[PDB]
Amino acid sequence: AGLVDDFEKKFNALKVPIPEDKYTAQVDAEEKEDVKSCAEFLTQSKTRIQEYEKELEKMRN
Amino acid sequence: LDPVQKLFVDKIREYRTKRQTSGGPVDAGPEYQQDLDRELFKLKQMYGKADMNTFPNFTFEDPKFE
Repeated sequence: AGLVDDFEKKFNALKVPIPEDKYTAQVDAEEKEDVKSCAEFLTQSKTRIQEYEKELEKMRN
Repeated sequence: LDPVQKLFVDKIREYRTKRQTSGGPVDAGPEYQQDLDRELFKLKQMYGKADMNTFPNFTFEDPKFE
């Protein structure tokens, strides 16, 4: 029961680290194809939408 | 009945005679050990030779992503 108690104290004491992971660059592999969404077509689209919808009114006249 | 439980007795007095002799391959001859070693080794097989007498340690690990 020295074994039991050894392992008992060890088990009572035994507290795992947590896992490994590594793809928290995906957080930022996001931000790139997070600005693509933004820049490319955020801005393009507002720009484009402006002239067009505005472009509705004047040629609606 | 205690010719009956004389014999419950009579074996139980060798409950004590042998138990307070020793018991094992003892009061009893070598025979027990000659198996014993192998049979407790089978127990080592019954757990695998993973030492059933060393505190184990545990996995720190990662599955795959991109």
